[PDB]
Amino acid sequence: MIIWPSYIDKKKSRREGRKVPEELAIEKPSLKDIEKALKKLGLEPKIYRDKRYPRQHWEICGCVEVDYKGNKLQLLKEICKIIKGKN
RNA sequence: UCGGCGGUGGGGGAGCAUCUCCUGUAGGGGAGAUGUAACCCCCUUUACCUGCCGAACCCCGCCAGGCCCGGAAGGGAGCAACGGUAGGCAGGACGUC
Ligand SMILES: [Mg+2]
Ligand SMILES: [Mg+2]
Repeated sequence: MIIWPSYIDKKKSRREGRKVPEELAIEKPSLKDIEKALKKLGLEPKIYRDKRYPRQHWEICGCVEVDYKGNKLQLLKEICKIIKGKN
């Protein structure tokens, strides 16, 4: 499964790729945070910094690949809650 | 003769904008709500047709090449060009003074 940072970017609107509602979204989210959250969830994330999201093909944002067999949107919601939840 | 003003409203269907959701282990596929002038229709019983300017900085659509995701197939955002709107100029049977 791929996770594009735009999915949870609070700066982006839905048309631009945000898949998460405003109150969970993270402003300019980091792959370092995305990866940390996924590991906390028992998964094996792998960062690819070279990749660009077609909706913003000029912006070298990278992405995270993790083998996941559950609901995608719901994992994104969980990732966000973990990130906004570091003590 | 001159001369002066004026350019309707309304319901739908798109598409788009933003938000929220469902879904697909990339790109993506869909729903709803609120907004909308741009496309289509219709509705009437007066508001039509002209060329030509016009969004230089994002007003909307659309988009060659390139760029992106992809082994490919396929998709995506999208600059130029191209089409339009708001709006200006000239005119032209039509409303009014
Ligand atoms: Mg092309
Ligand atoms: Mg390739």
